[PDB]
Amino acid sequence: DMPVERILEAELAVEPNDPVTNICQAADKQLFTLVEWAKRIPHFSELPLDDQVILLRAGWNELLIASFSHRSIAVKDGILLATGLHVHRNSAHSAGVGAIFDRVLTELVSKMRDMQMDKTELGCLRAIVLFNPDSKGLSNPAEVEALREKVYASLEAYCKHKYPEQPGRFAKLLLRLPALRSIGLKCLEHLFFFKLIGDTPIDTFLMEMLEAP
Amino acid sequence: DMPVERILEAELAVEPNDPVTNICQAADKQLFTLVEWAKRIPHFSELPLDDQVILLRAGWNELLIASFSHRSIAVKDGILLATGLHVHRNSAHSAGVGAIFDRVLTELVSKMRDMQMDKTELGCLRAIVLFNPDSKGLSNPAEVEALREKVYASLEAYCKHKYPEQPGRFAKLLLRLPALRSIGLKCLEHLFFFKLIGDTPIDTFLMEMLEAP
Amino acid sequence: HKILHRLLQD
Amino acid sequence: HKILHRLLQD
Ligand SMILES: C=CCc1cccc(-c2cc(/C=C/C(=O)O)ccc2O)c1
Ligand SMILES: C=CCc1cccc(-c2cc(/C=C/C(=O)O)ccc2O)c1
Repeated sequence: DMPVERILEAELAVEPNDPVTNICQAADKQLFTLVEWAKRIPHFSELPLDDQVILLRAGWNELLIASFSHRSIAVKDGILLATGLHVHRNSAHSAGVGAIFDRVLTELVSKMRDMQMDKTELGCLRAIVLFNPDSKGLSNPAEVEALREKVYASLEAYCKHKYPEQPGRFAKLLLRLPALRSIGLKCLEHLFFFKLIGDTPIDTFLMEMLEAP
Repeated sequence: DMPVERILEAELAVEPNDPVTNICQAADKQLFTLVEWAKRIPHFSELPLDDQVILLRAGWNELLIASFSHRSIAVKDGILLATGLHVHRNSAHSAGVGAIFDRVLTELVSKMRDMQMDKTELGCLRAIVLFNPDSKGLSNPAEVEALREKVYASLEAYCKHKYPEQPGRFAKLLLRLPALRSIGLKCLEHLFFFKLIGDTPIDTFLMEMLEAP
Repeated sequence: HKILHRLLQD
Repeated sequence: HKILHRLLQD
């Protein structure tokens, strides 16, 4: 089974200077929370430890981007980090990351706010991203797929129930994943330049995710 | 209205050495076909000429990648170009593009073959990609969105009708778009290195798509 | 810019 | 490799 109730539980259970330093700081901090969040997802812990690692290494960037995007829907022209510091449009632009920051605001944060995406819908979307069968190295790509399918079956149902008014609400949720994939890649690239130039402190767990497959 | 019948018409109306040279050659060739294909899409030609340009410049790479992926479902470990030349796993690997080529085979070509995605479903997906409201510069982002919504309303209906057996078939179609976005970015990067190094001939229309926004 | 604009004008 | 493996083992 794949109950939408326990997915939201996973989301609830994990609720709590220089923009870039704060960003690297908050990303390392949230990586611990992501592990705990992942374990509270149905059928996840019952996957072989090696594939749990592969999925978490494949999706961590998009999973964290989704979280702070939804977290910032009640914020004007800026994002709320997990450390508790706000990063606004000007501060990010003055840091040299205004472009990718703007994409997050328009393609993600604003779109979430304007459809009033709830924590259940956010939860399912992050579960769909976590259960990525395209991930290379999986011992059982078919089973991950089986789990993803059961996530968006439960999500479509919840939508048609909770929002019977909106018949395309289910499709609108899934069609944010392309932008999320796109934004994740660009954010990741920004993260790599930081590490390479190495003038920004990068703590150990974040450092571990940025190193070779 | 947004009839699935005319979308398939758009798809039908446009049916017809060194791997990389052939690839650049076929991509320029197909860019002309893409324009004609685009015009045969409902409500497209009625958009302001400037936004038609923006949408076509935003999506051309993914739109062309979708086409030859579906075209190659009846091919073993390789892709069928529009020029008519096959590029197989070894030839692409010997060209230095085996990685991105493998991603296309597993994430796209195989997935299309194994769900037996039809030309109507392919058509709608390419229409959804064409009607991208996230595209920067659009004079009316809301109207493009309105058209995209009417594309995947017609697609969900067609699926539930043509494949009532498969309730998650609609969601399986949309969840290939993340991979398509991801693969497009990497292919585009490969295209840029070609142009920069400039040892591979690049014809004028392809050359035009690779130049500044 | 122009090749695309031309083709769309028909 | 290990920080992730540890945390998953609980
Ligand atoms: C908003 C865009 C700026 C940016 C640039 C590079 C990386 C990130 C990034 C930040 C986080 C922070 C997590 C949190 O506080 O919740 C996570 C992943 C990222 O790629 C953001
Ligand atoms: C299959 C992957 C190799 C590769 C590498 C770089 C670019 C492309 C590419 C090819 C086409 C060809 C069009 C066609 O023949 O239908 C279009 C876009 C691309 O990014 C492929």
